[PDB]
Amino acid sequence: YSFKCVNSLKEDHNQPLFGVQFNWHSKEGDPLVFATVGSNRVTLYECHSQGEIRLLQSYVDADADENFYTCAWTYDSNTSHPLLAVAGSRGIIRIINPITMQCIKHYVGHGNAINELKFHPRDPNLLLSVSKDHALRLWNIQTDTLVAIFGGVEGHRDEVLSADYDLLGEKIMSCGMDHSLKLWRINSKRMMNAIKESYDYNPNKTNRPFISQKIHFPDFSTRDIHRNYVDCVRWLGDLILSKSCENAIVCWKPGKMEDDIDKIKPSESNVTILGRFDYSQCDIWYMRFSMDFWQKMLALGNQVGKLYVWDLEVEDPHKAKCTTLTHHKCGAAIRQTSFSRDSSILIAVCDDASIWRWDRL
Amino acid sequence: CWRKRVKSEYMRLRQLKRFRRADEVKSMFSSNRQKILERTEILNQEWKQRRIQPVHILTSVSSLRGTRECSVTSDLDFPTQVIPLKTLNAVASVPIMYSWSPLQQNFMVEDGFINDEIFVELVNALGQYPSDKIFEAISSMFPDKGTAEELKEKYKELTEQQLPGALPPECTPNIDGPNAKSVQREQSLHSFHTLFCRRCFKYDCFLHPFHATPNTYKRKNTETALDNKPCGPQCYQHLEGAKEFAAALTPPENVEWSGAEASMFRVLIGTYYDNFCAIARLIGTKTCRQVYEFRVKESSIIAPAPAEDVDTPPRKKKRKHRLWAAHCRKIQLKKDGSSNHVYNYQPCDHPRQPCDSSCPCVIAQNFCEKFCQCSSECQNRFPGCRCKAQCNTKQCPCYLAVRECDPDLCLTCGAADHWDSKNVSCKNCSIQRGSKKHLLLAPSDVAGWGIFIKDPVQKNEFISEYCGEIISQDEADRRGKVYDKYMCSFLFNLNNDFVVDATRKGNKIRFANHSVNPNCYAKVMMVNGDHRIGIFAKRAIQTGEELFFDYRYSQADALKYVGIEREMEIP
Amino acid sequence: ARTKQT
Amino acid sequence: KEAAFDDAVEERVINEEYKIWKKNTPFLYDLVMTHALEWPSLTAQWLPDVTRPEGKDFSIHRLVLGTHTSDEQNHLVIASVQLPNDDAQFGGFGSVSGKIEIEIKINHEGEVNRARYMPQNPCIIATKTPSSDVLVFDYTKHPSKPDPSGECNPDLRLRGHQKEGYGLSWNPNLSGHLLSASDDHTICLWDISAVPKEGKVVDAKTIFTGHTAVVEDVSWHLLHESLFGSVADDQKLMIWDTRSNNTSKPSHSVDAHTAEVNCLSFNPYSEFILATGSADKTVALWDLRNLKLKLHSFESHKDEIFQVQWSPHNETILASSGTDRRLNVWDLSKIGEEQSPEDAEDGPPELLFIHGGHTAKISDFSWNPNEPWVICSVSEDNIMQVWQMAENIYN
Amino acid sequence: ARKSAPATGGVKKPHRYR
Amino acid sequence: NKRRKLKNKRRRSLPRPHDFFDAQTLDAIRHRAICFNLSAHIESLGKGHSVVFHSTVIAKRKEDSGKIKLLLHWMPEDILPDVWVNESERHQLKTKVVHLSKLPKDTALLLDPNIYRTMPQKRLKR
Amino acid sequence: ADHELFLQAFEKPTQIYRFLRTRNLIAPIFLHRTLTYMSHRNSRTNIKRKTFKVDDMLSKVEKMKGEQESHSHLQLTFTGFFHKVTLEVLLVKVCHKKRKDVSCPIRQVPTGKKQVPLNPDLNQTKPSLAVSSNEFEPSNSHMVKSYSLLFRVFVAQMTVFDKNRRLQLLDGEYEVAMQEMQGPTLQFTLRWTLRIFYQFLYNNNTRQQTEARDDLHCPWCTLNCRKLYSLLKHLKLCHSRFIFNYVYHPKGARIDVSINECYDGSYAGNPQDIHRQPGFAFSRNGPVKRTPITHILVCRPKRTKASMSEFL
Amino acid sequence: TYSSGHNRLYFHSDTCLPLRPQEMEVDSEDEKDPEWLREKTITQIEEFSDVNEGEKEVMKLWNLHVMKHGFIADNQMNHACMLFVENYGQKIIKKNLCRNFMLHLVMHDFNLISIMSIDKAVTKLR
Amino acid sequence: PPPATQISDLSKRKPKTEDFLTFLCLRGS
Ligand SMILES: [Zn+2]
Ligand SMILES: [Zn+2]
Ligand SMILES: [Zn+2]
Ligand SMILES: [Zn+2]
Ligand SMILES: [Zn+2]
Ligand SMILES: [Zn+2]
Ligand SMILES: [Zn+2]
Repeated sequence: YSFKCVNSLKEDHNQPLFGVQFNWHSKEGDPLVFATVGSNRVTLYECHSQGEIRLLQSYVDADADENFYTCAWTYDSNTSHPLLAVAGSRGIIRIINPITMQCIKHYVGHGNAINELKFHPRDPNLLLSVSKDHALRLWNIQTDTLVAIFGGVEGHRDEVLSADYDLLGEKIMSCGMDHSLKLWRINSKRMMNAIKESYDYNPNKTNRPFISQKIHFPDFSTRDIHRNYVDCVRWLGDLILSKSCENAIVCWKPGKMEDDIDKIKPSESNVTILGRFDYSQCDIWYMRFSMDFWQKMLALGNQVGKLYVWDLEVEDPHKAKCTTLTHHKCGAAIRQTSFSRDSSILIAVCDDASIWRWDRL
Repeated sequence: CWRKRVKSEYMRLRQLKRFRRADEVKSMFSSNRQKILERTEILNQEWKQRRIQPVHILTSVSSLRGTRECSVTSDLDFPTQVIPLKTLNAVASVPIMYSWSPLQQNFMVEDGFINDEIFVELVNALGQYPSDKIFEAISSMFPDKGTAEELKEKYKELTEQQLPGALPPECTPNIDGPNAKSVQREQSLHSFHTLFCRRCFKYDCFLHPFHATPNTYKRKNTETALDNKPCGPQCYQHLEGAKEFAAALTPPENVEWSGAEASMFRVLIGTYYDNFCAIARLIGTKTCRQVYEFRVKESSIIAPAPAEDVDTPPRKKKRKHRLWAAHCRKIQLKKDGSSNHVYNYQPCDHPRQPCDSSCPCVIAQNFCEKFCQCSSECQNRFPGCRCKAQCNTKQCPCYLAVRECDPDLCLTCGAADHWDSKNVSCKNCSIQRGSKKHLLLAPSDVAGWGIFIKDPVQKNEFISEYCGEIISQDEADRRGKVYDKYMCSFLFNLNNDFVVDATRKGNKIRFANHSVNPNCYAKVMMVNGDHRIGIFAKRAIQTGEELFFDYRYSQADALKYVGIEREMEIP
Repeated sequence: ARTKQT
Repeated sequence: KEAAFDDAVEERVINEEYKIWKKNTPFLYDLVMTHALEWPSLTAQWLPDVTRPEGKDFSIHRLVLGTHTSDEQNHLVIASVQLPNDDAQFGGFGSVSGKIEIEIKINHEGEVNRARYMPQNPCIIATKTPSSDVLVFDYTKHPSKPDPSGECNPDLRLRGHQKEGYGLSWNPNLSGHLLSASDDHTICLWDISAVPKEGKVVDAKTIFTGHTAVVEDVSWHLLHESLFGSVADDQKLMIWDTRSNNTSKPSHSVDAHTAEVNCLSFNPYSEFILATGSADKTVALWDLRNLKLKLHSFESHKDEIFQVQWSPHNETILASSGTDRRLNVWDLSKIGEEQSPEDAEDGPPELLFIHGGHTAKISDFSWNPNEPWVICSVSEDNIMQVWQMAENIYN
Repeated sequence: ARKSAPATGGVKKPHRYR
Repeated sequence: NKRRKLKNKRRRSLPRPHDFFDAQTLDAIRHRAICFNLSAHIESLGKGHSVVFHSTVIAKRKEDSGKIKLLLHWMPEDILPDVWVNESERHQLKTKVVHLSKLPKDTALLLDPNIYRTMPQKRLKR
Repeated sequence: ADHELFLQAFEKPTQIYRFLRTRNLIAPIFLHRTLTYMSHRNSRTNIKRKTFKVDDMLSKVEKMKGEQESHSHLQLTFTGFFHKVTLEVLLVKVCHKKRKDVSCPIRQVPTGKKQVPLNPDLNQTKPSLAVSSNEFEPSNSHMVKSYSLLFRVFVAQMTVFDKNRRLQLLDGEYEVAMQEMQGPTLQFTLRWTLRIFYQFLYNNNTRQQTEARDDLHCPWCTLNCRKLYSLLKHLKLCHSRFIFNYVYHPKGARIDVSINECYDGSYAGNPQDIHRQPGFAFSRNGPVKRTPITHILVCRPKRTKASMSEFL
Repeated sequence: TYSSGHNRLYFHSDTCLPLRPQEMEVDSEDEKDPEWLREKTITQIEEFSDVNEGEKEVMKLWNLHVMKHGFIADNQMNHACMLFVENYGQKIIKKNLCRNFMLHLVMHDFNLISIMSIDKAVTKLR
Repeated sequence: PPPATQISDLSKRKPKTEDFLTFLCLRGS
């Protein structure tokens, strides 16, 4: 895939944007809209033909000095409206209704800064947030009930700074500052019961709070993949793609190659390192890669603004060459990237509050 | 001569190996791609079944004038865009709290690329094809290879997984299982004896190391009166042969004597030593006459039951407290002249040697509790309460130094009875019973998270024990370096050997803040052989009042960490 | 390792 | 909608005003004694008795309150407050934590709309119900701790109504005569002097149906045992008289206000003087001899006057509580007298105190006897505050 | 830095009459 | 306390007590303040404590006797009622400055939609 | 400290306090004349031996003195209409505020139809008259707030009776001005039968000197405190969002206004309501349970004198 | 100034969510036997390879019983074994592993229970 | 700048923009 640069925005606050997400829930025909979070500011943009980009909306947390560095899109299943969840240094989640132009929900309770937000692929109401408090919390945005907390005695011992649902939303692979990657299964019996009890709870008819599930023991854990801070994790189907300070995105798999992800035991202590993606000049941490919806291309940027796009449809992406898209006016550290649902457009953000648009072909 | 051939074969075998690995990863990638395609297809089909309302631009409607302006510029020809910027509604923030786990009891815890797969590949690949020359060559050129003697030994060996497997050296499965072969009583009970901790009755003790003396300790065998009574139609007595066998101890039949039944008979006879009626009753697959026959056969095989016991003749009206005080005075005047330190309690066992100056507990300046194997009348042991009232007074011995009331020693104070009821009269059996006061967690003053008391508590009343994970002092320094760099420490010094860390685990009382004038105080008490930290009210505390207790930091440390004193006009 | 920024 | 946004901004500014008043509290009062009841109280009336323990720097008073809950059980509670009888105080200003304790609770068949005690027998208290019946309770016949089983049997119940009521007042002269008014256009009377054979149920003796709208609180004449007033949504005040051989035409009928009139209080110290308050943000007082003429009206409330009560120990002093989150005390001895421009800027001369200590509608209030200037005001936001206006404001 | 508590108090002397 | 020393009003560093008046409400206040200043000129011509009204003639009246009068309408509209003034009032009462306290208390609430609001505007009870 | 930060930090409390200025000038929170430190306001003493047996006598005397006018007859006869076509006239009445509706009930009654020749010439007639009836009875006057009439040829509303039920129309020729809905005019005739300084500080780096004339008045709410002690007390109490320090100045006073970083601007209401989700928070839809608490914020203030030594 | 009662909003220790006033009355949210400790003891017991399946199940159930009831005294283990028989006895028969519990009873070598207690427990299990 | 007409400095900060009455108090530069 060949990409070309058609637009290069620059926000006025001149503060790093650590997050950008395309609205993958929009249908076909309605225009492409994405959100970039940085400083105390959340902005929405629209992508039009011939490189046209339009700044639609902007939200600011003018008090208490919030540093937004996460965003995630969802929809209201009852009323079909979009919703954008943002979180950052304060550890508070703000579900924003961009069509009514107001923050409709807050979720406080994370003991430290939140640096990743994920929405359940099969359930818009279920939201996952990792935080500096060494734990992952699964929130329900229909009823404001915290479904579960992922952490504790066998949870992460340091800042959880990434996680990802598997593509059917049956498990979460979490990575933290403890060089460890941990797997938590939602398809378990207790977690489905937790969702069901979260959907039928209302405080107005009971004197007890919602019984959140404390899940201290993950279904897998490994420190054999990376020797430094693992700052991003995505699911390449059943193979987990993991990224750390070492300049490589490592495609690994729990257990031996004979075992499958469904049958690995919590006590399994071996992994297969079946591939890695080589790049360079990305030593600094909290740089995140993001494959497109179809998981056929993988994008990442380095400290000098070189955007590495890999083709995951090749027979063996281990030896495959990258695209190393770059622009002479770039140079700031790319923070995060996002593809459109059709992946016809690729977007990126930098540490100098700039947004770069790349179009396939 | 043989160097190049061995090198060629090793390169070719490793080439085949990594070619196989590459083909395997190719197949794995292809299968994963197929799974991705299928699942993405079903997700995309799911996404096409609904409608999402498209978001539009915003214009100043509410707060028409006076709002902030948001703009984005472009390096290229596109015009600069300006839109009104709207403020999100404020949300009440919460203080910082890292993850921790609830605990009502302490939790003792302990303190280039290389892999073993390449060594196994070298062993099995070279082992399939004397052979000492190959090992000598592979050790000669390659600096990282060597120990050719072990390679030759492995080549001589089967070089295969010929081990028995998961079965232990003495296979003793569940007795109710179909393969429960007959074994010795110690062999059958070895796991329980090694794993059971007597100090808190937990198998694989959560706060006591398993490296302790097993159940093989001196004990009295006079566990029953050995009253003679007939058992029924089949009995160890009431028959001429049965009576003769019983008299001799103090014909066999081809019954279905399973290995499990024989092992269980051995186990029971190694604990009763005198009564075959009870053993026959407990084992349903045994006849009492056959029980006696097998007992006689086993006695003729190895040995009969010794049934040794002791009576401890010496006694006196005041043989518990006066000599206790004399012994304590002696040990204090010889070595324990000051209370500048306190050691962890560990039971001491001896081969009938007395608890002299060489005793680990006496040299540790600790009284032997019931867990010590010192003696039934060990003069160093703590006897218990004789007080018949509330044990909160400085005149009771157990309360006197720092100790709680042992529920098997202090009988009169009430620390024994009503074990299942909160209504107790000893008032010094609180931290053992977990009689914590209800605490609420809320963002406090002075600091971030602080603990609060629901109902009022009078002075010198117990508040929740400061639980945590018990660690060593070196590990304490290790993790306390990080905690100090984070300016948030939950470390509570327990004794000279251990220390309680409330960071990763604990209870609600871990949030209690510091104040030079506190409403609570903490004392490290000896609780049933364990040092535990109890939080007590320094004065009467009102409902909803925040709990503070002094951290007893050094002046510099106290000022630099917890220097917020909450008051400025105290004088 | 550390240094989130350049 | 814009209404929700205005409500939010109003909540912010109301909180700021409460902060400003709480900061300015010491210079406006000589006693402010706040309490946040676990459930809001629609009723507030001090019991007449006062206990003055020896050597204690306080006295024990009691309240007749209620619980209007969301879903759970409703109770008729009686509080116990400590007031600083001496000049020092009432740790704290007296007992470390004893200032307000609630030890009386009777299960109710609905929220306590109105709760008034019988002057000739304070132990028995009549109370209104959202149901169609009015029930009386004697707290000496019920346990201090409420029975968690459920409903509690009252002393007896009084019927004669068909829907919710708010009006209630006992006869201060005839021992055993009660008055009630409801959303039905009918005011009823009951003879509770002696009903042993009534079987827990006492039917209406006489029903007054003169009004044509929602009848609000009815108050007897303080000194005359046969006359009683009445106010209603008919925007008129009609004064009744018993033993008149009639049930539809009252003794008098004058168009009291321009809006629905919901207030009534005969002056205890005057034979012919009563005061009314209505939704027209005005408090009006008449004279029994000249009902055709309304001789004053107080214009300081902002939304709607809901409770008007006369101050005991003072003939010329009146208090009205409104939905404007303000309780006004009127010294009507200053009606229409000259004032300096900045004096008149604050309000009419008839005004000498605005109680800005509530951030919701003041549901009810009552001056207390045996203490010259202490009021208890309750609001819908669970906040009940016993307060005394500063001494130098009067005298 | 570790939170600390006061040390022991002692053991009762034998009872003896005046 | 009874007579003991009271606690200090400040110390080294206490935890933040939060601020209920957020920046969103402050932006609302700023918008409404600019609107009120543009309309009423409270902080420019009203001396901070008064709102100015501009009079426009609506009706011209000539009486039975030799006298004439004009009807006055005020720019902020319903905040003040229409009055009748003689012919000589022109050029002498074009703009009147009325104190915030002297404004009619019934129509002074129309100056601004936060001067007073019945907070539970929808009442489930009386 | 940047200047913009200083401006924002000092405009945050100024905005709210100046909004409160207006809000409490129209809807007071308390009477400033009843505050102990503005005893100069409300100069009238509290001494009174008032009796209730003379209220009726005084009211009757005043009513008899004021009982001057109790008066109460026209035909339409429509004419032209000045302008540089049909018309109707309506008698529009405004009722009083009710619980049922949030607005004053307004209603009009038809009384006929008219034709108005546009732009009549001078002396070309060969001014219209009104139509009146017994529509102003005292019984109806109690119901309705005021009486008025409406024109439409383009509307013009005219009031006949004031809020105090006082007649304001008299016998004469009127000329009203039309509205878009000089210029379009309708003509008709009818008959009826110490110089004190302030200093603003921020982080000890940004400083502003402001001398405010009309001194002894509160800058934030224009409250008149005739004494300097009263002014300082009002500033510290009513405007506690700043920290004020009184410093002696020749021929005046100096107040060092600085931001109060310790101001407790939290939500004084239910503590739980501040953590509710938007929409459900501050619902006021009904009762809420809350843990009881008792506050004694005033028991018996010492009531010292007006000493200037309280501020240094 | 003065206060009497709960002055602030309280939170849950485990979820950091606000504590409703209805939640304080009948809940301290701290139990003697947390679920994570039960799971930890299960995993720790299964981590050992020398012990057989019956031993693993015995230690499982005994540890769970002891953590639930929190026995701290030697003299309360006769009733502890009785309560184990009454409560978990149906689980032993379902597992058909009674021999390994009776084997657990013989404890007795630690001088914690009487031989009569062993006989009574085994009799009550059947 | 030290002069203030009535409250001019405080009246500068509130309508700092939007072409409000600050046009008459430009002396507070
Ligand atoms: Zn142990
Ligand atoms: Zn020992
Ligand atoms: Zn010993
Ligand atoms: Zn020993
Ligand atoms: Zn004792
Ligand atoms: Zn004891
Ligand atoms: Zn004791």
